[PDB]
Amino acid sequence: GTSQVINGEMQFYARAKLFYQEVPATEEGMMGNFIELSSPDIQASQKFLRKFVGGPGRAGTDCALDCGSGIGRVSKHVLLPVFNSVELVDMMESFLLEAQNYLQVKGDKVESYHCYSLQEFTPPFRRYDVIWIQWVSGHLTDKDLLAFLSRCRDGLKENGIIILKDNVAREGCILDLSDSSVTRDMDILRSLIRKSGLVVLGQEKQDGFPEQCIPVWMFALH
Amino acid sequence: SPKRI
Ligand SMILES: Nc1ncnc2c1ncn2[C@@H]1O[C@H](CSCC[C@H](N)C(=O)O)[C@@H](O)[C@H]1O
Repeated sequence: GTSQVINGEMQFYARAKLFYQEVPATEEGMMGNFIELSSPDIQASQKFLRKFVGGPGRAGTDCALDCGSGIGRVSKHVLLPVFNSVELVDMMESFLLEAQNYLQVKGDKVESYHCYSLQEFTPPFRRYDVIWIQWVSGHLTDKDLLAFLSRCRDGLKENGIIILKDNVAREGCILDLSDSSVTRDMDILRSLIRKSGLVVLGQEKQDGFPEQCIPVWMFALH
Repeated sequence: SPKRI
């Protein structure tokens, strides 16, 4: 009867899968209605990342994890130019298959394609200098995000960091029924980061986006 | 992705 459809958590995840089943495995697909914002997104990510990697006490540059990778847009444009290797994790086999083509030029530097939902994924223990989490945290419930962030801490090499990049609402938590995601406000997101046992090393707001867009923020965590 | 809102 209605016992599954009324399980909000179950439907939240199921509806997100149904959405991504129809998203093309292309940069435009990854960017939703905003392909023109890929360029300022990347530039901001490049500027932020470089402040937290390299040299004394700062993260290493050997291996990164691209969480909610999709086809690997962040891996191609942000991570692979900095790290000696990368791994991807995404729930969609479709995107991870296409990633092998999208990332072919550096295909030998992509050590694993992990097909998991993040709420069911344990980042390999102490494997990564950076764990990058972009435009996927809003697809986890608060309890699942909290637990995933805690697991991510255990995925870090010495001096490693997590970089979280996502939309941040003015107030509350706002559900988007179309893609089955939530936008969290700053207070809620920062609370979940704190409750996970992480501390914020730095933060920066995304510049160059339209005034009509939800604000986007980057956080460096450890 | 980005969003409007
Ligand atoms: N619960 C979940 N676990 C793992 N991946 C998920 C997920 N919910 C959504 N995703 C993935 O999150 C991605 C969102 S689109 C953004 C892709 C990439 N971060 C980029 O910045 O270009 C999709 O690839 C989708 O399949």
